[PDB]
Parts: sequence; C-alpha cells; structure tokens
Amino acid sequence: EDLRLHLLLNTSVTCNDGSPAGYYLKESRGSRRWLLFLEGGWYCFNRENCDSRYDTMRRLMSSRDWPRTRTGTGILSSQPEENPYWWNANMVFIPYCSSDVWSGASSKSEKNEYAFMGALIIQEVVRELLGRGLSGAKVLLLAGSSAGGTGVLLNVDRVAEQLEKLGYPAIQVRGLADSGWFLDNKQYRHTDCVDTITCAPTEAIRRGIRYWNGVVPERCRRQFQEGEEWNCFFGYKVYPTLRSPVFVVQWLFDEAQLTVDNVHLPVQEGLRLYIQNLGRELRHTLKDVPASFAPACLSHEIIIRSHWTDVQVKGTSLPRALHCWDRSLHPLKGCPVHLVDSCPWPHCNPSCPTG
Ligand SMILES: OCc1cn(-c2ccc(Cl)c(C(F)(F)F)c2Cl)nn1
Ligand SMILES: *[C@@H]1O[C@H](CO)[C@@H](O)[C@H](O)[C@H]1NC(C)=O
Repeated sequence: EDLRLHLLLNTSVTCNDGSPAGYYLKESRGSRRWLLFLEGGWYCFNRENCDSRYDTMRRLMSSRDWPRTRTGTGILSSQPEENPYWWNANMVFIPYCSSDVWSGASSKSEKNEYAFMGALIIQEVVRELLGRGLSGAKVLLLAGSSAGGTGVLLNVDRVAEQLEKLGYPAIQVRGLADSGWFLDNKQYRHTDCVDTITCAPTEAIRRGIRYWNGVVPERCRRQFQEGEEWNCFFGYKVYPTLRSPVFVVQWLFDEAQLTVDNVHLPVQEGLRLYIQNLGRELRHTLKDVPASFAPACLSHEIIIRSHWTDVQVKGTSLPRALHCWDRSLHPLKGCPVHLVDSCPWPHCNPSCPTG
C-alpha cells in the first residue's frame, strides 16, 4: 500500500545479520510535518537468544525478506477518518531489525556475530531523508511503540542534536513514546533470567547494553555514569533529562510489563494487590509528565493499530490529546494534554481495547 521501502544507501548501517537497514516512506508534498515511527518487538541479549530470534523472528533481524511496501495504519494512516491527528504528514515507518531497543552502535565483525546498530539506523534514516524533503520540515515527530517507544526516549535528543549540527536548527524535534515506559520493579514471582520474555526488567537491560554496545542520552549517562547506563532505559529516569518535548502513551497495566514481572492472567489477594500497586506506581511516575495518555487497561495494543481512535481518558481520545499537544507547542480550554486514568483495575475504563 502507501509506504514504499528504501534500503539505506549507506550499506554499513545494517540489521542484525548485516543486511541493509531501511525505512518505508510515503511523502505528502505540501506538508512540513514528518512522522518517523520506530517499530517495536522485544530484543535479544546474548548469542543463544539472538540465534533463536533469528530462526523464528527473522524479519526483526534482517531485511532480506522485507516487502517492498507496507500499509500505513493508525497514526501512520493518511486517511483523516483513521488518523484525525496527522493524516496529511509525511509518513516514515522504520523497521526494527536491530533487537537492541534502538540503542546499539556495534557492527557485525570477526568479534560480533550480530550487528546492533539501532541508534545508527535512526541517525542514517534522518540523514538520507533530508535529501528527500526533510530539509524543509517544520516538525519532526519521532514516534514508536513498545521497544520503539523506549527507542524514542533514548534517541529523540540525539536526532535534535544531529539536525542542529547539520545546520537545520528550525526543525522542531519532538517525541511520542508509546508503550515504552517501564518500571524496574520487583517481579510478582521470581524467575531466573534465561529467556528475554520473563527476564526481570533490570537484569535484561544490564545484559543487553553490554552485548549491544548500547548508547543512552548524554545527560542521563552523566547522571548514572559508567556501568549504570541501564537506568536510562527506564522512562521515569530518562525523561527528566530530555530537552525535546515528549508525549508519553502508556497503558497502566501494560502486558509486556506484566510479562517481565512474571504475571500471567480468579485473582486472589496477593496478585490483586500486586496489579493495583503496579497501576498506582505507573500513575505516580506520570504525575509530572504534562503530555501523557495513560488508560487503565490491560493491553499490548499500539498507536499504529487502525482503531487507535477508540480509547478515551476522561472523554478525550489520543488523537485529540495529540492535537491539543500540537496547539500547546505553538492550558487550553477543553483541549487537555495530561490524561492519566485514576481508577485502579484493568478495564475500569470502559473504552479499553476489547481484545
Ligand atoms: O514489544 C514488547 C517490548 C517491551 N520492551 C521493553 C522495552 C524496554 C524496557 Cl526497559 C523493557 C523492560 F520493561 F523490560 F524494562 C521492555 Cl519489556 N521491548 N519490547
Ligand atoms: C555510514 O554510516 C557509518 C556509521 O553510522 C558512518 O560512520 C559513515 O560515515 C557513513 N558513511 C557515509 C558515506 O555517510
């Protein structure tokens, strides 16, 4: 459909297996708005777990089998009916093929079976798009879901710094992090981290950064310092260090959070209290995030789904909140930007995704 594949002209910037990374683009000739969306999909943090991902999730590690087009959906749709927010924007979908939460800066070599180049992929996509119209942009919104949402937090200020150093200080860089705001909390039941899905969130990231040669935003790196940069993968810790405006979308009971917490859904008191405390902790971390949308749902659904318009918090949808955010970056009467549910159990918001 609407978005056409371009493999990176710089073939040194590669997916895990050394195949070229790339991006899907649909231009909107009149528009000075650019949406660059980072795909998600977990990660892998050692040879054995990356080898397994290569066998059964190869599109997340290689471009060799990518289709020449993709259909833009949700926030990437060009139909105003599906995307009330930014339907006329230039649309870019950046496939996630680095398995590194978009943090890596390491090539495949004689010492490395895999390349982890997520941070360099973003930089190279931006560089190559400048010749295709991005040089004329007024706003570059770097968005992403799941691992791509965390990728927004890790990379939005680097994109801003890149554009400034390349001589484009007028492009306003902003971030939209969907489902990438995690807690480094205690698991409901202990597991010994061997697989990526149920590994505790803290140890997963500590192993990953070393394997990927992962990079984090400079101000956050200066706070936590050497050996402790894993802290910067956690939204509530990295967000206060960022300078670009960032809108945070996060379900209060995110399914990936529950997975790494070893929760698998009648609920008895201990698990009831665990889940309720998780939602309260998430809500607490968003108290001082002025642009946020945090519904009280158990979900893995993301902003590129076609029915993303349906969820509301306090009667405001996400496309409306994002429009209000745009207005705020020029409070607004009846145009809120901070929308965090206060009810304490999944689906206490009636507009939660049905499943
Ligand atoms: O597609 C699901 C998914 C989730 N994530 C992820 C990204 C960053 C972080 Cl810091 C974490 C966490 F919680 F473990 F720490 C996770 Cl689960 N990546 N992909
Ligand atoms: C290709 O990408 C690498 C890694 O980001 C970079 O060092 C190099 O300068 C790039 N080459 C060109 C011609 O842009």
